[PDB]
Amino acid sequence: QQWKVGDKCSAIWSEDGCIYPATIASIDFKRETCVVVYTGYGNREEQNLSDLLSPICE
Ligand SMILES: Cn1c2c(c(=N)c3c1CCC3)CCC2
Repeated sequence: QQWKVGDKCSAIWSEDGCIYPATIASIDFKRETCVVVYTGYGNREEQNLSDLLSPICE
């Protein structure tokens, strides 16, 4: 997938290694990272772009 800022996705939370819904807050194209915000949980963390999942994965 080609992701954009604001996209809904699912990501693997670094704390528990499980998949959750999130929104892309920003993308660093040089570093190939992004920051996601976990829906309903308020927190954010960086992900590798390559690691994001379809927003249907939950
Ligand atoms: C399940 N969970 C998740 C996140 C949390 N901050 C917290 C929980 C549990 C409490 C904090 C991020 C994505 C999933």
